[PDB]
Amino acid sequence: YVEFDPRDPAYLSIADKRTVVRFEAKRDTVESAVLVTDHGNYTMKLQVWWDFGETWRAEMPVEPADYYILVTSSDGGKFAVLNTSESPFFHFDGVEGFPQLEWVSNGITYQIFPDRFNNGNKSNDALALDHDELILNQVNPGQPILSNWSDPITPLHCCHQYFGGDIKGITEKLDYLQSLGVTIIYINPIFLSGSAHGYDTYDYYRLDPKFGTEDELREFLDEAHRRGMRVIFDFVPNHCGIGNPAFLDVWEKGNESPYWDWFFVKKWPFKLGDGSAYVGWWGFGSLPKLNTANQEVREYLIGAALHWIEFGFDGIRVDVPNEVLDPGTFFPELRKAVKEKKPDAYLVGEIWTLSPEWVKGDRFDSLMNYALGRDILLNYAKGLLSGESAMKMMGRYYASYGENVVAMGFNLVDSHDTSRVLTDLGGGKLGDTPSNESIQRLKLLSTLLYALPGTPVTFQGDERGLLGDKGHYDEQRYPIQWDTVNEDVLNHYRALAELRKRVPALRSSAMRFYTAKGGVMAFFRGHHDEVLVVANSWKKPALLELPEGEWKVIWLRGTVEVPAIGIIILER
Ligand SMILES: [Ca+2]
Repeated sequence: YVEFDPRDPAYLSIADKRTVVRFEAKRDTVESAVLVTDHGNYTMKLQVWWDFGETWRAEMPVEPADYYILVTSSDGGKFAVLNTSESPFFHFDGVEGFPQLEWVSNGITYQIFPDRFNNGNKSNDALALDHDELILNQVNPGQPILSNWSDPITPLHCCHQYFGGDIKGITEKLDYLQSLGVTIIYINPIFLSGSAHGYDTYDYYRLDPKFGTEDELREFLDEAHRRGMRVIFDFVPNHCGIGNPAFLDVWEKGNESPYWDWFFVKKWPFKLGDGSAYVGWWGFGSLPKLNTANQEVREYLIGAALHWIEFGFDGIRVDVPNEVLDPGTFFPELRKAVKEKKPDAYLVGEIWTLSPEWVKGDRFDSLMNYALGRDILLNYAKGLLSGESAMKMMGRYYASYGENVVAMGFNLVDSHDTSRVLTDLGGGKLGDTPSNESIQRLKLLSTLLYALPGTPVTFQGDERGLLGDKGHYDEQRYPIQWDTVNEDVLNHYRALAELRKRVPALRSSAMRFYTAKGGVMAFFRGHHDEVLVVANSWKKPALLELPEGEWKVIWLRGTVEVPAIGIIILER
């Protein structure tokens, strides 16, 4: 049994100016393998493994080549991996189909929830209540809440309670972000919307006055650019809000409205907000579902994305892509339109699962990798998953995604829709004092992020040592208090950021597995196995034997004592 497919990025991909060839086998059934090519031969070694399977990799420069793999079995076997019979050798085109974005591999990412980050312009706080959803909603009407920066949390905290945060607030904090090394910024929705989060877009072409004018945003984009930063904006194509004029046209016109084809109206006439009268997102009358399968709707939304790419944004983030109708004709056209206007653009989709079909080269450049950071890395840092189970989950991740996809992965652990990682690690609830144990796990989880291929993503204020339970009215979205700091956690993230810049092996795409003893999780980093990352998730110090050679600690010989809830990075 051997699996191999050059058409799929998981087995053949171009990363770090090299051609990465990988095949799948059964666990503990291969002793050696050699990637034999046209005048050239390279040894293959296993890089990841899981429950029932392994993956061996080899690298070679980007060059047209014919090749086959010679696998030596465990029980003294010898097989040749060929295809067909009239053409046994494989053929690599040498061409680049799925390029790896270098500016995503080397950058640090910071996620900004604008209304809760920094209020740099108090004049626009009142501009939130006119078009707020609770005012327009004929069913379930309400009254939004305007409050100060340090006010207590209310049931409307997730949306319809506004604290002020605007675009001029992040502009004034660019000096703070590059102190953290931040090179990429992911901004939440900012278009005309009736919520605090902004996922009920009214006009995809107009900035919302809650966060600022177009000139304040132009000043934000330009000031971030000259500091060498890129900004990704949030795109919500699947559904809009009840204040969207195209939806209001359907509201009092019905079949008279030309925009009737854009929606799925069940009953007409209807009162705004009735989930039973039109299809919404999860049946919610607040978020009427857009007919993305319609050609008029598709080009309008693609036209809005190109407008804001043309405006200055360097990439797009797509809300709920798995709910967009006809994904085989929407995202291929979305990607084709955005890659023409800016071939250096970053396309990241919100898929919370390990799904390679979204990163095959025709839709997204990367997924919001919850399947890596939250799914398996957060659980490990909690002291609950062993090293064996953790690595076995990582083995599935890294064997299913092309190495070029992994090298530009949007590697986040929490966001605006989850509790803060310091709370997940047992640090407490908002208002409490974080236990020093949970900070030992927060440094462990952060160092795991900043050592893997891709870009590490940090939610706003996680570098400040904050708490927040999603179950208590979305405490993760409490505004940042800029007069309080956990200077230890702040300088911790600063030291990780420069470490990632000092050591080019952490930014590379090549990572190889070592072993895993109980709580110990060890893996190599770099193309020549220069760096070894050893971690320990349990409360007791473990004993580990090192790979061959002498190692320089950056974050020795023989066997070592990896500390409890500790993470060490070594080099040769
Ligand atoms: Ca404001």
